[PDB]
Amino acid sequence: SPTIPSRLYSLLFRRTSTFALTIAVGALFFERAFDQGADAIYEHINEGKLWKHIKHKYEN
Amino acid sequence: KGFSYLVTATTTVGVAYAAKNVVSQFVSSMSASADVLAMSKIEIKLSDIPEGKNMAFKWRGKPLFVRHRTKKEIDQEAAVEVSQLRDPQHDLDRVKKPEWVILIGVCTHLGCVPIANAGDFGGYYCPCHGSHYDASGRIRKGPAPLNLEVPAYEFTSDDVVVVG
Amino acid sequence: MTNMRKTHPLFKIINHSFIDLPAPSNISSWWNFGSLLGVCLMVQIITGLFLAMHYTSDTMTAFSSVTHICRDVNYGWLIRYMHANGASMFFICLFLHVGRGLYYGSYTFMETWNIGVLLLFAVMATAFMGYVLPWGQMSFWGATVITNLLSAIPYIGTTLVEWIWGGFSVDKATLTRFFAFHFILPFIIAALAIVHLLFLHETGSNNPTGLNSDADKIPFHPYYTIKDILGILIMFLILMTLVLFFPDMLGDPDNYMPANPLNTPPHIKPEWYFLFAYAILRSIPNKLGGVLALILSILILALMPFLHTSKQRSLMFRPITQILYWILVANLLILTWIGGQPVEHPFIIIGQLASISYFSIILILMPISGIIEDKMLKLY
Amino acid sequence: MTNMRKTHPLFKIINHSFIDLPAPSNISSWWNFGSLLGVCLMVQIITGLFLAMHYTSDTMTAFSSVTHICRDVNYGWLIRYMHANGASMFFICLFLHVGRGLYYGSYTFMETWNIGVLLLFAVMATAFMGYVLPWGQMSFWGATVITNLLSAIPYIGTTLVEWIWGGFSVDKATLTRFFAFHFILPFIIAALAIVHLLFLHETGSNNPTGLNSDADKIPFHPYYTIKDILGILIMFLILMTLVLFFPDMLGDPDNYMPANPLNTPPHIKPEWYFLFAYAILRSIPNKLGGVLALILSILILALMPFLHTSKQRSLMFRPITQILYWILVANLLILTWIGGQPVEHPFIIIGQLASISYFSIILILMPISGIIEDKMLKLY
Amino acid sequence: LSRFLGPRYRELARNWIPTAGMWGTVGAVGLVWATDWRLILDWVPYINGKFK
Amino acid sequence: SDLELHPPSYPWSHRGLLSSLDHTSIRRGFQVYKQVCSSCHSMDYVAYRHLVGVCYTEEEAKALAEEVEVQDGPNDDGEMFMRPGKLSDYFPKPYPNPEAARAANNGALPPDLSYIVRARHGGEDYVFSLLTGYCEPPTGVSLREGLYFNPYFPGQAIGMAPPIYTEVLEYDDGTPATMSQVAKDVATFLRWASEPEHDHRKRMGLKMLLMMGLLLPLTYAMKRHKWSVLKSRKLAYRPP
Amino acid sequence: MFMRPGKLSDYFPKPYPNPEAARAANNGALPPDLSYIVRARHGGEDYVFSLLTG
Amino acid sequence: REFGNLARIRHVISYSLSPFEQRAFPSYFSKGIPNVLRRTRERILRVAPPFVVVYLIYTWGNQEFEQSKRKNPAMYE
Ligand SMILES: CCCCCCCCCCCCCCCCCC(=O)OC[C@H](COP(=O)(O)OCCN)OC(=O)CCCCCCCCCCCCCCCCC
Ligand code: HEC
Ligand code: HEM
Ligand code: HEM
Ligand code: HEM
Ligand code: HEM
Ligand code: FES
Repeated sequence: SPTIPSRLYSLLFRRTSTFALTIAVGALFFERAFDQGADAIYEHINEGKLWKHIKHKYEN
Repeated sequence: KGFSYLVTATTTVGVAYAAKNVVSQFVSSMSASADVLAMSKIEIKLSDIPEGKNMAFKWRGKPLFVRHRTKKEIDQEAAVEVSQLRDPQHDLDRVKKPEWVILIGVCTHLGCVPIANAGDFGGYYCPCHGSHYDASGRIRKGPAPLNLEVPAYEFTSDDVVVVG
Repeated sequence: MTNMRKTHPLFKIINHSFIDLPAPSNISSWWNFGSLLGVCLMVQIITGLFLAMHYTSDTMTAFSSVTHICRDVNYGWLIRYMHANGASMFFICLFLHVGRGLYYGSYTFMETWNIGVLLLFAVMATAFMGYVLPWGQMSFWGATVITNLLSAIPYIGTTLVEWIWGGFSVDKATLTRFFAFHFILPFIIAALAIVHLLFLHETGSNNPTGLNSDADKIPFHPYYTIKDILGILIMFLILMTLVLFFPDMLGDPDNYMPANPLNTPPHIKPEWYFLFAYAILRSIPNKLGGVLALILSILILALMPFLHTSKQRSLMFRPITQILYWILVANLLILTWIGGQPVEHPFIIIGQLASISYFSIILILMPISGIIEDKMLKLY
Repeated sequence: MTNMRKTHPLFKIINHSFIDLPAPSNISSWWNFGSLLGVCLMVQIITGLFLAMHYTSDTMTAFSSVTHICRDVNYGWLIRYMHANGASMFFICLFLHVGRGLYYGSYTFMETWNIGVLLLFAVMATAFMGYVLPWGQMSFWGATVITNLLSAIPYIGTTLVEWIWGGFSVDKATLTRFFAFHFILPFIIAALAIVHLLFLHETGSNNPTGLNSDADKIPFHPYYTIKDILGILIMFLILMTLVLFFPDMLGDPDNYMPANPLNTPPHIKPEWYFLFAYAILRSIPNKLGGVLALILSILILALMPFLHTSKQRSLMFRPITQILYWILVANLLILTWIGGQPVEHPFIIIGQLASISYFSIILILMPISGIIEDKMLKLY
Repeated sequence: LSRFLGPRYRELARNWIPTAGMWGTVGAVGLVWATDWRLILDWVPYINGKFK
Repeated sequence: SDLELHPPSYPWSHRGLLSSLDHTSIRRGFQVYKQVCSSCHSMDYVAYRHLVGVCYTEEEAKALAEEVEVQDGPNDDGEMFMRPGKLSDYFPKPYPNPEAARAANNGALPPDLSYIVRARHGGEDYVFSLLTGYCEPPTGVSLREGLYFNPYFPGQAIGMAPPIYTEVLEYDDGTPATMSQVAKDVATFLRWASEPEHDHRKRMGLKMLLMMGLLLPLTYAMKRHKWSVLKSRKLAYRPP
Repeated sequence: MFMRPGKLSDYFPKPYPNPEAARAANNGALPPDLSYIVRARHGGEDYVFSLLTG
Repeated sequence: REFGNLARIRHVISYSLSPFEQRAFPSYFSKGIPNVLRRTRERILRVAPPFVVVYLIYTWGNQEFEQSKRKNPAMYE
């Protein structure tokens, strides 16, 4: 069983075009993942204080 | 090599993400501000428009002509065919309210504002390159490529019109 | 002891670029216009620095500040008219620079020519926003016209014009950002001019004969220093006779009114150096076609070095292309006059024929005529 | 086939300057501050370009324009605080640059050092006028105080002050002209930085040992490329942790009030580098003497290349002069604190002792320490 | 013109087709990631969540 | 006198580096400003469009915009006239010029309460201490009419009547309207008015901290990787 | 606001406070500011003379 | 590129005089007017006729515009 860094180098990290392709795909997916995680950390820290936390008693 | 290039790939993903965000910060900073988005909704036109007259106001930052139309003007607009102009359009499909017509006064050749109450068709006469327009803004005699845009308005109670 | 002029680093750079530069001994007065352009840039930098020293960029106070410069500031009217006529004569010398480039075969310097094309785009954009700056009637309406011209692009154009506007029309944000852009862009022009001169010094300078000037050269000092000084003084005679005797034949009277969005001028034109591009875009009856016509017409300058199908460099031994080149200059004058006049009969068909002849000459007729002259002189 | 990097002229210049530059392999983290200064200069240029894209210089609308930037412009608060904290970071890296030169004997490169001193003066003027620009209480009153400092000069002081003011007070002409000067002067800083880098590139960089670095020399790429990338990242960390958590710890509270000419603040404090200059100003109790003290306190950096009497270039191997140098940094800090504090007991006598100790320790004591070290090393 | 019309240049071009296509794919995904292109980013399942 | 009293460091709910503002307290302080502090002080830079998305909903902010009246015009005769305000308008000024404020408030000009937290030393701590620190003057000093003693105000004599007390206004959420609660609410609302970018800025800072704590080890790893050629390099001198 | 005899630094007083009241009082047409009418009309002083005497 | 060497020249002799010993305007008119007239003869037929066509169709365009301004009597009844 090949190691996963060896598999990563053989499939994606060898050719520079595939390197840039996986860089961009990882950029998109990682931007989504950290946007979700960072906002979730923020509202968990600031639960009960934000406007969307207190919003539900004023629309309806 | 996979471990080293994995470190390089993750840090250049982080750098590209940060660069994308800061360039978007700059581009959104050069975009429209909160105040000019706030005055993107025009004020109330009320019922100060005279009979058969037009008024030019600042709606969405641009010149908007709100003009009162008569029964003869409505009959002429109905008698004007749809496909007889440069583009297929009708006055009934253009303006819901036949008494008052609200349009964005920007011509379709160089983006000038036409002079109201002028022209041989009874509408407007934009003199930058000589385009005449009817009561609905249809191009009959002129070099304008398209027709005059009609803004998407809303009508509250009879003294209140919300245009934006 | 040592030679300070060629051993001190800044001094040896200045000596190797401007003092002991091997220049062709036979270049005519048409070669002065590069230094004329540089001194134009310096003069406009200084005069505009004084204008922005006494100028405020706000739609309520732009015209008020212009009036304050004209009347209250000591010689502020002189600085303002010096800036305006300097921009106009800067475009005159730009057109003569470009004409020298097409005539004497200077487009064989590929990188220098491309840097010049980028400089031309930069200076037209810079002077466009400078004409936007005083917030006149025709100024504001020309700003709207050129922004809609950029908005002619499909699916990108409306977002791009709302981004350039900073809103939905030319307003305070547009005027302030245009003030910032007009301030910054001449320094980018200066940096690109440094790149221009670096490429030119790498590739050497051209002579009117289009031949190898390496057999007979003279140092740039004192010959071309005193020659370009004579050019600078003739420059200043023309510039100040425009400033002090006839200040308003190059400007527009409609620029001397406050910018009224409600009122539209009956005859709208850009300033005289945009007139040929405005004429060809008015000739082509399509927004997308017109804007592509304008951009490609300026880009024929950069596309031109690939059209050199003659074994003779300059036109100075090529009389058929001399006739075609002067027809091209005549057609440019026709396009300027057509952009000046409005849209009636027969200005539409005259401008259409002028644009068609312009494109057909500069793409088709010059290379075919060059092939004809090669067969005439029996090159093959 | 040829090497484009070593053949194309722009690429040749970039290769000989930033890519294949022979750099010493042992330069410490203190040598990243030149690249940090360049990066902060680019950041300041871009950020101020956006600020002036959204900024109008007029006494009625300057504070309203800054407030509109901070409130209604999308991320204009980030732009404005980035500009202010980037100016602070620029001065931090600039003082560390100067301290690196002082401690490692880089002032023996006399032309590069003098160009750096001119750069330091230009950065002082730029930051002073930029702090005048938001039209706060501190802006107006610091402008009046420093202009009266200029007025301390005999027989021409009043005339030059009324010329600089554009009138008889800090007013609309002063604000607009300071906007023009503050926008334009960083481009002169960039040109002088190009001259700075050229004068350095003549002779190569310096090592912390102060020895000849030609023994062990490495290319600038990729070693110092990635080292400067890491330094840029750390500088961005400190800069935007200031911006996003403590944006006002280096600013002033009452600067956020509109500038009232009739009302006066209880205390006068510019930024901390000008607090150093202000303490040196007010140590000596006469106007012309204090002005000459401030000017001389900046020109002693240029004077110090003539004050190097030791036979060893760097302070790496001279421990007494290290003690003197850190005493110098100590009363830099003390003078900054005194300039922060108001002028009462005991801050008056502490500032006087600090200033006289500063001038003595730079003028007369370091050459004595160097000659004592040479005597102790049997070099004399 | 006729300089780049031959079997050697054709086989060089055919060797460089996958690399040029990969670089075009990189440019396309970088363009849509930088500009946040809705018409392409309303199809990938995860990134669909943030637009809502 | 020449002395000044430094206000203490109150433990605010937004004192932490990643702690946002309490928007219920912000809207309560907005009510406190509206029927308490708007009679004298002005806010030239905070608008109902800023109130949307932080304090109230769009409809509620709009409704409190028509509850005031705004000068506008010109009409067809070229005259100014009253119109109901909307979300685009700013907060209404109590006086047209500062000289009217000087005439009405006995020569004392109330400064703009739009940058007062960023303008006073201490900020919301200063505002809270100034509002809660009203007390009788010590024996010996005397103040004329319209002047009141305050330890935190520089000069110790402020021209301000005690603005808030217990049950000065009625809240909407049923919070007890004691004087300390009213002072805390108006202090945090003034903090939001002086810095509307607080919560967004702190979210930006948290994102920046996480990405730089990820990027510094990785960039340091690249630097040590590229420099490992030199840092493990070995030298030898072999003279004849 | 009060009344005051104007000194040298004051400009010429406007006959109308805002241009729309001028439009109302002058039967629709707005009298333009004649501080740049010569530089703002094609002909200048010739146009002004011909307009007044024509 | 540098002034020391640019090209190979053999057997070429150049004679030059001092500017303070020769005149600055030697026969400026008598040998100057025939020279500029000869240059005009050489390059007058390739430059002037295009601008003649410019002037001709300039006048033609002005005349057609003014004629379009002028009405016609096709409206008698
Ligand atoms: C003679 C000391 C002997 C010490 C022996 C220690 C053990 C040695 C054997 C074991 C080795 C231990 C490690 C050695 C490290 C390097 C050597 C070292 O530290 O030497 C001591 C050091 C340098 O000694 P040296 O420079 O010869 O001292 C001359 C006195 N000026 O000198 C020092 O550290 C002393 C520094 C004293 C500085 C006093 C400064 C007072 C004034 C500060 C004013 C600052 C400004 C204030 C404001 C002024 C205006 C108001
Ligand atoms: C009319 C009686 C007012 C009421 C109601 C409020 N304020 Fe007051 N403010 C008023 C005056 C006349 C002054 C100036 C008085 C002086 O001596 O200068 C002020 C000033 C302030 C200040 C600034 C204090 C400083 O040290 O600069 C603050 C912080 C302040 N006012 C706060 C404040 C708040 C939060 C209020 C609502 C509860 C409020 N004031 C009401 C007049 C009046
Ligand atoms: C906008 C500012 C410009 C500046 C400051 C500038 C500067 C100069 C200077 C000083 C010269 C040397 C003088 C000479 O050789 O005649 C020169 C020559 C040249 N310029 Fe420009 N130029 C500018 C624009 C342009 C443009 C718009 C073009 C072409 C479209 C161009 C193309 C050239 C070429 C090809 C040469 C070489 C001519 C020769 O060697 O004979 N430049 N330029
Ligand atoms: C550092 C350089 C420059 C600065 C600071 C500057 C500044 C200004 C300012 C403040 C104005 C407004 C004053 C007015 O409109 O009369 C202006 C106008 C103008 N500028 Fe510049 N300018 C600079 C360079 C240039 C250049 C390089 C050009 C042309 C390529 C140019 C062309 C113009 C034009 C045409 C106007 C319009 C003037 C008018 O129509 O009356 N400027 N400039
Ligand atoms: C104000 C903007 C400045 C910029 C943009 C700048 C730029 C630079 C750069 C990029 C370097 C190369 C990096 C390095 O050698 O560490 C450098 C080095 C140097 N700078 Fe500066 N500098 C500035 C100010 C100064 C000042 C204020 C001084 C001295 C008072 C100075 C004196 C020097 C010296 C002597 C060196 C040579 C360092 C060595 O030999 O190792 N520069 N500068
Ligand atoms: C091309 C370069 C620059 C431009 C266009 C520019 C422009 C501006 C503008 C428009 C402002 C007022 C906006 C505001 O304060 O809210 C400003 C403020 C300021 N600028 Fe610059 N600037 C430039 C470079 C610099 C540099 C190089 C420095 C310092 C070394 C600097 C230091 C400052 C400071 C300290 C302020 C005041 C910030 C505050 O009061 O909090 N600027 N600048
Ligand atoms: S822009 Fe309306 S007729 Fe041309």
